[PDB]
This record gives sequence, structure tokens and C-alpha cells, in this order.
Amino acid sequence: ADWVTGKVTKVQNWTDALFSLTVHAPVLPFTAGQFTKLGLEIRVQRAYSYVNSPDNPDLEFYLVTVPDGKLSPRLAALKPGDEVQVVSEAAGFFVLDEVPHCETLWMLATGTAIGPYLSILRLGKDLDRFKNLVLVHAARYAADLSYLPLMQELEKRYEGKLRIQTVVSRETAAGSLTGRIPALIESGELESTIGLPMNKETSHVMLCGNPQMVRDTQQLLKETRQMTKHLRRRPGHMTAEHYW
Ligand SMILES: Cc1cc2nc3c(=O)[nH]c(=O)nc-3n(C[C@H](O)[C@H](O)[C@H](O)COP(=O)(O)OP(=O)(O)OC[C@H]3O[C@@H](n4cnc5c(N)ncnc54)[C@H](O)[C@@H]3O)c2cc1C
Repeated sequence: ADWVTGKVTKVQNWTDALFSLTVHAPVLPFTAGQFTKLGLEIRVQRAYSYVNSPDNPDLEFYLVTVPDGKLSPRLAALKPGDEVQVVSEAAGFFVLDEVPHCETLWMLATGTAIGPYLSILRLGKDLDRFKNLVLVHAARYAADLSYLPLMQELEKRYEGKLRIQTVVSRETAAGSLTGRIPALIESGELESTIGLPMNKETSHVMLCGNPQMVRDTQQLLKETRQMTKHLRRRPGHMTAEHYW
């Protein structure tokens, strides 16, 4: 991996813990859904999904400060003009190309894991093959839904093809379902609220983020919907990308 020097052009502090960085670095083109590594000499490096469309040079990263973590608190300290090292070649297969044909593509993410979906929907290529697109972002509190405004513009842009839903687990917030993704699927509430069923006949489900959410959802979908982990060598219905 060859590292290049990037400059933070903008810092978006959504909450005390959530922030997005916009970086100009001479990186190579990537496929929406992919990730690169960011690093600081403390060289400590971590993977971060691109949030920007691959066609937009303002690289965007959505992060959360992990208090006891080594790199996140340092990136949280960066100010515009500061340098950060970035791997120029992207990696990752959490991309449309690896997604089978299906009538409804479900994109579920917890916390900062919504980034890859946003890159994909912002670029907006190769989506004609899906009749319905569903984007679900789950967080603890409503204040944590940093990209709700973007999701709303995207929904308008897609003229009904894309349905968006936010889920919050610790409060009641107008506009969101209260709960955890696995529970809402099981109770039929997610599908009822979104207006589309999630089954092996019509759907592919993309899961990204907290590994517990991913594992729980995958186990529930396997047991109750007979859905399976998708592999190149064994096509299925679920694609996952854990952030830890
Ligand atoms: C493919 C991939 C893409 C990722 N993309 C992003 C991204 O865009 N944004 C981002 O915020 N993180 C992302 N991560 C997570 C990331 O690389 C880091 O682990 C991170 O920011 C925390 O690093 P640290 O050095 O602060 O923590 P570490 O000292 O390395 O400690 C990590 C611990 O912090 C917790 N943790 C790790 N990541 C998170 C997270 N996203 N949310 C809540 N808790 C976390 C976990 O419990 C993990 O056990 C990604 C990881 C992978 C594998």
C-alpha cells in the first residue's frame, strides 16, 4: 500500500462524538462501497469507508470517537489544514457488482456504517437492475442520524424507488421507529413501515457496522426467512461488512 499525504479541508462535528472529515489527497479512483486506510504517526492506521461518490474528489469519512481507541481520538483532533496519511488504492467488495439480482435491495447500517451506502446512492450507477432500494440507518439517539438530511435529498432524487427509514434504540423520536434492527424485522414492523416484504423471493440484504447487529440479523433471517450468507461460490441473500 502506498501512502499519500492528504489535507483535511473540512471537519463536520455532528455531535461530541460523531464527526465527518473531508480530505483532499491524491488517491486513486475507487468503486462505491469501498474503503481506504487513514493514518497518523503516533504510524497507526485504520480502515474507513468512503462516504463520497467516487466521482467527487472531496473525500469524505464519517467517524465516531472511540474514547479508549488509539487513532480515532487523534483524527478527532484534526483541524482544517492538518495532514493525514491516506492509502491511495481502495479495497473492499461491499459493492453493487457483488450483489445478486433481486427486486428489492435492503441496505441496513448501524452508526457510522451508513457511509458505503451513501457512496453508492450518491454515484447512482448500476441501480436500474433493482426495482426497490431500501436504506435503513439505526443509531442510539435521533441526534446521531447525521446524514438524515442527505438521505432525504436522495429519497427525492430517486422518485420513490428509494425508501428510507431511521431507527433509534433509546428514545421515541418522531420519524423513526424505536428499536433495534433485528427486533423490528422479527415483529414485522420494519417491513410494514417501509411497505415491502423482506424475503428470499424478492430481497437481497446488505448489513454493515456493528458485528452484533450483523450476526443477530443474519441468524434471525436464516432461521425465519430461510435466507443465506451470500458467497461468490455459493450465492445467497445477505452480504455483510463488519466495522470491528
Ligand atoms: C472495512 C472497515 C471500514 C470501517 N470504516 C469505518 C468508518 O468509516 N467509520 C468509522 O467510524 N469506523 C470505521 N471502521 C472502524 C475503524 O477502522 C476503527 O476501528 C476505528 O475508527 C476505531 O479505531 P481506534 O484506533 O479509535 O480504535 P481501536 O483502539 O482500534 O479500538 C477498536 C474498538 O472500538 C470499537 N469500535 C471500532 N469501530 C467502531 C465504530 N465504527 N463504531 C463504534 N465503535 C467502534 C470496537 O469495539 C473495537 O473493538 C471500519 C472498519 C473496517 C474493518
